[PDB]
Amino acid sequence: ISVRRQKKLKIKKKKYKKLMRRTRNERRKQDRL
Amino acid sequence: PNKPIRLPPLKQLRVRQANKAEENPCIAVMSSVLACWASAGYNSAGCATVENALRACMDAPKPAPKPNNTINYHLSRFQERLTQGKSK
Amino acid sequence: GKGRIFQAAKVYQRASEAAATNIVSGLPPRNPPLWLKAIESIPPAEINTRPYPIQHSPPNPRARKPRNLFRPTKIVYPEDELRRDFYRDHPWELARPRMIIELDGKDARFLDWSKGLRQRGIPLSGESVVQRQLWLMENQGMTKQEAYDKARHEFYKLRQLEQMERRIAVEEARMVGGYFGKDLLTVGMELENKTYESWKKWATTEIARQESARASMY
Amino acid sequence: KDRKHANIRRCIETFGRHITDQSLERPTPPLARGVEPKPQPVRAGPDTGSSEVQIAILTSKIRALSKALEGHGGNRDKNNKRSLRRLCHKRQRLLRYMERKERGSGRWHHMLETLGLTPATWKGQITL
Amino acid sequence: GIQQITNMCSHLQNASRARLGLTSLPNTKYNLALALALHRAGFISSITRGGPHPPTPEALMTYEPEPVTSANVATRRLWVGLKYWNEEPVLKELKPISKPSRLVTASLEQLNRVARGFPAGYMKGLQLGECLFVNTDRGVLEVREAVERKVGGLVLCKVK
RNA sequence: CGCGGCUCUGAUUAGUGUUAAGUCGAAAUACGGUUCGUGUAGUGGAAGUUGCACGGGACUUAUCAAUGUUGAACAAUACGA
RNA sequence: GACUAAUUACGUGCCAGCAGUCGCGGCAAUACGUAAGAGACUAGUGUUAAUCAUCAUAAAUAGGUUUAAAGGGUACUCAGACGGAAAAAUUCGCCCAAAUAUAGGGGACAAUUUUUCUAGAGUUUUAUGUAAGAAGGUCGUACUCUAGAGUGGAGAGAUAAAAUUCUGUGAUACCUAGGGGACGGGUAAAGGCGAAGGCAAUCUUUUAUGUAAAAACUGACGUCGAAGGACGAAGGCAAAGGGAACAAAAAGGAUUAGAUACCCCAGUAGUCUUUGCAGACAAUUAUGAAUGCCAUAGGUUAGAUUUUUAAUUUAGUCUAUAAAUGAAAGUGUAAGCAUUUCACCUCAAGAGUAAGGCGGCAACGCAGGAACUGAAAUCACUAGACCGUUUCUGACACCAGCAAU
RNA sequence: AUAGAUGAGUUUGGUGAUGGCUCUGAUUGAACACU
Ligand SMILES: [K+]
Ligand SMILES: [K+]
Ligand SMILES: [K+]
Ligand SMILES: [K+]
Ligand SMILES: [K+]
Ligand SMILES: [K+]
Ligand SMILES: [K+]
Ligand SMILES: [K+]
Ligand SMILES: [K+]
Ligand SMILES: [K+]
Ligand SMILES: [Mg+2]
Ligand SMILES: [Mg+2]
Ligand SMILES: [Mg+2]
Ligand SMILES: [Mg+2]
Ligand SMILES: [Mg+2]
Ligand SMILES: [Mg+2]
Ligand SMILES: [Mg+2]
Ligand SMILES: [Mg+2]
Ligand SMILES: [Mg+2]
Ligand SMILES: [Mg+2]
Ligand SMILES: [Mg+2]
Ligand SMILES: [Mg+2]
Ligand SMILES: [Mg+2]
Ligand SMILES: [Mg+2]
Ligand SMILES: [Mg+2]
Ligand SMILES: [Mg+2]
Ligand SMILES: [Mg+2]
Ligand SMILES: [Mg+2]
Ligand SMILES: [Mg+2]
Ligand SMILES: [Mg+2]
Ligand SMILES: [Mg+2]
Ligand SMILES: [Mg+2]
Ligand SMILES: [Mg+2]
Ligand SMILES: [Mg+2]
Ligand SMILES: [Mg+2]
Ligand SMILES: [Mg+2]
Ligand SMILES: [Mg+2]
Ligand SMILES: [Mg+2]
Ligand SMILES: [Mg+2]
Ligand SMILES: [Mg+2]
Ligand SMILES: [Mg+2]
Ligand SMILES: [Mg+2]
Ligand SMILES: [Mg+2]
Ligand SMILES: [Mg+2]
Ligand SMILES: [Mg+2]
Ligand SMILES: [Mg+2]
Ligand SMILES: [Mg+2]
Ligand SMILES: [Mg+2]
Ligand SMILES: [Mg+2]
Ligand SMILES: [Mg+2]
Ligand SMILES: [Mg+2]
Ligand SMILES: [Mg+2]
Ligand SMILES: [Mg+2]
Ligand SMILES: [Mg+2]
Ligand SMILES: [Mg+2]
Repeated sequence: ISVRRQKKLKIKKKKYKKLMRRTRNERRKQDRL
Repeated sequence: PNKPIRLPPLKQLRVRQANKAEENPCIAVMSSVLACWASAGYNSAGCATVENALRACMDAPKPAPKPNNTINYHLSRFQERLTQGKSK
Repeated sequence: GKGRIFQAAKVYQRASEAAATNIVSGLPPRNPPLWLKAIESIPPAEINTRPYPIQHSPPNPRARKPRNLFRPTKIVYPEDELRRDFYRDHPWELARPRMIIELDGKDARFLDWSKGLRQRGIPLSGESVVQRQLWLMENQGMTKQEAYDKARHEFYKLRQLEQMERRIAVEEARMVGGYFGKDLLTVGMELENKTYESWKKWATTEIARQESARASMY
Repeated sequence: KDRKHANIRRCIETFGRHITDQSLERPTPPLARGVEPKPQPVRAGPDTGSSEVQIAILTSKIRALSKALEGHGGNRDKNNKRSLRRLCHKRQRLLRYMERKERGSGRWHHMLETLGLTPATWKGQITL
Repeated sequence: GIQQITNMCSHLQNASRARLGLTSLPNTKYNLALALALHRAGFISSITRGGPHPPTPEALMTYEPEPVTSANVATRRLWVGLKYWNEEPVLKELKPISKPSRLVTASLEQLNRVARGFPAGYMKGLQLGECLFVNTDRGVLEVREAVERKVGGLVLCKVK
């Protein structure tokens, strides 16, 4: 996989990684960690 | 100690500067003039012989260019024989 | 593939078929090339078929998985061992020029080593000693050292007379008014003069160069 | 290292097939149906390749290594943890083959009781 | 084992691809059977078992090999004489059909159909020049030699 | 009647897809103007950015201060661009 | 319109509409809507839906995974597949050969088993060589802290330039005497060692493989290997130490239109030690492991043989090629010819995401979809152009000079 | 049972590949529209 197509996966993992952090307390309340 | 390697196949075996690069002579003479001014002084007496030497170069005519060194021609002949070969 | 598809071995096959029939169906085929019938009964030889090369020395019988089976072997004769021994005992025998330019190749037809070192067509050199040595060692059942001594000693006596003739030749020649040119000794010294003088010039220049280069250190 | 090569001599002199052919009562395995014994050439040298000798030598190596991993700071040596699992497995393949090859020979029981090689050493999977 | 025949088939391809005059093969009862078949069909020049070094080429057929006892059975080896004609090898391809992972067997009714350019089972029809060797109780015969003898069995290799 | 499963729905809230003509930056592709990606841990409206090790899918893109030779005279019926 | 047999005219003007796919329509449209003609099937003709085939497009027959979807981080190993030589017993597998064939024949091959063999795999003979690993101790260059009512007496350090900053409570600079932590200069190489991850100062202690040469020994004891278990970089979590240096974070000073940044003054976790958790990596040779095999050359690493000068030779490693192979780039001890076995792939996007579940202190890991929306995504090469790319070459393009706006 | 194995359009500035989509063939206990 070229670097150009690896950057499309790079922006998918960052947004998800950043999403789990943001919504970590919300998932801790509902016991969904 | 190992011996020199066998060069890989190159596009062209040659030397960039076939003929030596001649440095302007009195550029060094100017350095001496500047040096004396620093230590002795601008309006001094020991700088006469040094300053006069700088005026001597500009008046003198520049030497003529040397004959080209035909070294790249012979390197191209023995390229395929010396190295692994030619690439293209 | 940097190579190209060569078909030089099938020129007859390809050409013969092309000349079988005409391109205009319904006509007699035109006459073929003039060379088609010349090499009709001379097919090309087989190429590119690695055979078992000739074994000039017994192959290693212990090797269970031998390599380089299709590689030509080195040619070694019994003389090689003797030549190495002699020429190592007489290193200055190599300064004697020896011509390896064969005239007609028929030089081994008049060589009979039973007579002596002197032979027809070949000069007196280390080779004659080796061949003579080998002969005595084989025919006369002598040892390597014994045969070496005998033949070697004959070589000396023949060389002694050769050197004696030179001195006696020039000496006797002058007794009757015979003058010669510059000997090799004198000529050699002259060339050194021309070369030594050139070294003096270079030395003087570089010496002066360093002196001028030493003024800049201070 | 000096002991390592001194114990190998003890294993070749104790379990060597060239010494157990007379010390043991029934060294060879029992003959099969119809098979009749025949004379064979003598061994030119000492028997050092038999499974008994190999299994004995592996046992000496396993003890030295296993004894070095239980000493001070032995857990930190996590790279030789595979060396022990490779000797026990290498010994399992010789015991598993020597079992069915000897099929109860006196030469096979003398090694077990002497070295203490219990059935866990080869019957299943050695998990470490 | 069938793995030997597969190794033998692959080797003869490489040896012919390298345009070699001689070729060595491990001396086995199986390899010899297929070698005699290739020779009986006209693919290889000669067959002679010898040591790790090839016999005297000039006296290949006159070469008298020594007895094969247990003292030298490990060094014996079959020496095959490859054949080349018209700047082209005679044993170009030796694709195998019965591999160690699966032993493909053919019947007489299927071999009759394969010997005329018609597929049958896990095989394909034979075209001009192609040849198929089948290992039966009558030895390693050719598909057309097994059809006249009315037998079948293990299919070794397809020779083109 | 209890327990578990399953279906629909749920204030509130999240992600993603499509949509030429909006906005804010200019991150990547050239040494892309801070080498770029991998893992991991932080950080910032966003693209981004920082630490630590790692990969080349980036530097083999490499091209003389060894400066390059009176290597056996001359003359002859030998030799003769 | 082309695929797909068969044409013009007018109207409309990215509007109305056609469309299975690519597409057509913006004022002279062969594609839309009328008119005529033409091509074709015909009591049927088209369209929609579905099925097979197309599709080797889940490939048993019969695929593939370096750069395009796809090799597991690793190899010891249970199950399970597969695997030597020469004979023999049994099954009668396999074949004649069927009709799910009674009863027989044939013996190459196959299954279980027996007896022998040494070519695979191993053991012994302290190899040589070697940054695999681990324990207990030390060495040194620099750095840093304290002390000297040290010498010296106003600057120093930083940066493209500065600022914040250090200094008269005596700094930088040059020394003396102690203390304290982690680091590994040269050697050093296309070098080497381990299953990989990874391993480079030094002494002792301790550990498994591997390589060379000869003999001897066991006698197929072999290869791969789901799972389980073990190991696994940096970072991270937990506890107790350590704390010189470096440095996420937090914070300050500049730059800038703005500056989170890049740069700078400083600086906490952390890096280190011990005991556990964690298991993700461009964990790469973008190439699983192993076996059989195919022509040469030049280096190089550790040995061996020899007429040890220099050549043969075993096991590795790296360049350049032949045959060949490949989409090509290229490889050419393999990305070739074959084989064994395991893992993995089946258009893009959504997505390595959701839900349930397992593991974990947590971070997160394993495993793993569908809906909605598309006709394309994707790889190598070729020729150009561009480059705050290299080296050049022409031009009042520029330098310089004069004049002018 | 021995005649039975077939392609086309579409990615790119362009070429060769990879890989889907669609058409070409046959059919239905079919429906619908015009007849
Ligand atoms: K960047
Ligand atoms: K910050
Ligand atoms: K198009
Ligand atoms: K991976
Ligand atoms: K002080
Ligand atoms: K596993
Ligand atoms: K700031
Ligand atoms: K080599
Ligand atoms: K989802
Ligand atoms: K101008
Ligand atoms: Mg990929
Ligand atoms: Mg440690
Ligand atoms: Mg709701
Ligand atoms: Mg940028
Ligand atoms: Mg950049
Ligand atoms: Mg980075
Ligand atoms: Mg780049
Ligand atoms: Mg490059
Ligand atoms: Mg048409
Ligand atoms: Mg219409
Ligand atoms: Mg129309
Ligand atoms: Mg009808
Ligand atoms: Mg891998
Ligand atoms: Mg894993
Ligand atoms: Mg089997
Ligand atoms: Mg029978
Ligand atoms: Mg039978
Ligand atoms: Mg023996
Ligand atoms: Mg062996
Ligand atoms: Mg040693
Ligand atoms: Mg050893
Ligand atoms: Mg003082
Ligand atoms: Mg210290
Ligand atoms: Mg590494
Ligand atoms: Mg060092
Ligand atoms: Mg190694
Ligand atoms: Mg035996
Ligand atoms: Mg294994
Ligand atoms: Mg760690
Ligand atoms: Mg830690
Ligand atoms: Mg802590
Ligand atoms: Mg700092
Ligand atoms: Mg663990
Ligand atoms: Mg790594
Ligand atoms: Mg594996
Ligand atoms: Mg290396
Ligand atoms: Mg190469
Ligand atoms: Mg291939
Ligand atoms: Mg997908
Ligand atoms: Mg989940
Ligand atoms: Mg997964
Ligand atoms: Mg280009
Ligand atoms: Mg101007
Ligand atoms: Mg004006
Ligand atoms: Mg392009």
